[PDB]
Parts: sequence; structure tokens; C-alpha cells
Amino acid sequence: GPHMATPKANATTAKPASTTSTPVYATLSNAVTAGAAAPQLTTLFAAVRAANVTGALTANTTWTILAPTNDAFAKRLAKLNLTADAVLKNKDLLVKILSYHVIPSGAVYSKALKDNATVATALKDASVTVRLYQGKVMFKGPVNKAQVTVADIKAGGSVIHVINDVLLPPGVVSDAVAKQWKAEWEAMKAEKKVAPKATTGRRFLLF
Ligand SMILES: CC1=C(/C=C/C(C)=C/C=C/C(C)=C/C=C/C=C(C)/C=C/C=C(C)/C=C/C2=C(C)C(=O)[C@@H](O)CC2(C)C)C(C)(C)C[C@H](O)C1=O
Repeated sequence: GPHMATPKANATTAKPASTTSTPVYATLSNAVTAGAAAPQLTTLFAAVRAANVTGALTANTTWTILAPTNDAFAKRLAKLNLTADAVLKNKDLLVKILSYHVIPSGAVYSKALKDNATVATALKDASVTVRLYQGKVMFKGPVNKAQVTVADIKAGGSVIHVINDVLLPPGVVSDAVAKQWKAEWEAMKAEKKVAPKATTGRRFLLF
């Protein structure tokens, strides 16, 4: 018989903006404005904003982002012995790192939260392990681990958690730095062979 059909098409865009002060947010826009007003996420917002990724934050969008306090960046930065400006100007690294900070896996649930339960980030070949301790959600990766200090941030459409430290993907950490942590396991003397991929430390001041 008569078997004929047609294609489909649909799309929309919006750029809302409203600065308010309340315990519960209405949408992503509300969440961002909240963190932006507080210096607690100065560094983070500094990268997230400059990165121009905020555009992704829309309504009816379920996502899990990690907003680590300033101390976090200052910690990992001091330990890695690197410059922030060099990265701030480097869009490549900006999104490269921020990508991991985000979790497209979706709003995690306490019921699903487990010790072995792993989470997949936006960055390919990047995942973290879930850990339960003191009724808190702890994260652990291949290099450097952090713990969620304040979570359950009332948001609209999406959800964000506050961490004390920040985590970085494989390859971003230098050999020397990464070695400092590897030494802990090296002491055992029983693992697989691993080599570097890229180096870092290219920045000079000029007036
Ligand atoms: C862009 C983009 C993509 C990628 C987008 C990324 C990677 C976005 C990253 C966003 C972040 C990281 C947002 C963080 C957004 C973070 C936000 C909104 C954080 C809010 C934090 C708050 C309100 C914290 C509050 C408190 C604090 C901090 C305390 O310390 C307590 O004491 C008090 C209390 C009140 C609990 C894509 C790949 C999908 C491709 C798309 O085509 C596209 O276009």
C-alpha cells in the first residue's frame, strides 16, 4: 500500500540572565550567578567563564558539575608548580581540564552511590570512582584525589557539588610531579611500566 513518510526538524536557543539571592535556585542561570557572587569559586568561575562554556548550561538539562573551592585550585596548582595565567589564556587547556570537571553521566543518586560505582566524565578515557565516607561522597582517580565538602546544592535543571580539591586527567601532570605521588607505590616495587607523553613549563615574564 501507500507507504510514504517525511523527515523531522526542531531546535531552539536562549540566553537568560538574572542575579538573585536565595537558598534555592530556579535554573542553571541562577546557580552560576550564585557562585559568581561568591569568591569561593573565583578561580573556577574565572576559567568556566573565560572558557565560554556557560552557554551549555540551559534549562531542562540534567548534568552534574563539580565546583571546587578556590583552595582546591591553589592546592593542585602549588603542587603542580605551574602558572594559572598560562592556562587562563590557553583555551585548549581551559576546556581540556574543565571537561573533566563536568559529569555528563547525569545527576547521581545516593541509592546508586557505591564504593565500586564509577562515573564517566565528558572527557574521553576519563572516569572517577565513588567512595562513601562519613556520609560524604569521595572521589578518586589515577592521579590526585579530592573529597566533596559541600554537596546537594539546590539547583534548577542541573546539580553542582562543592569539592575541597580538584582532580586532573592523565597526561596533564608532569613526570616529576606525578612521580612524587607514584613514589608511594614505587616503594612496593611491583607494577607495570609507564612513560610520559608531553612536558610543561613554558612561561616567561616580560615588562
Ligand atoms: C561548553 C560546551 C561543552 C562543555 C561545557 C563544559 C565543560 C562546562 C563546564 C561547566 C562548569 C564547570 C560549570 C560550573 C558551574 C558551577 C556553579 C554554578 C557553581 C555554583 C556553586 C555554588 C553556588 C556554590 C555555593 C556554595 C559554596 C561554593 C560554598 O563554599 C559553601 O560554603 C556555600 C554554598 C552556598 C553551598 C560541551 C562539551 C558539552 C559541548 C557543547 O557544545 C558546549 O557548548
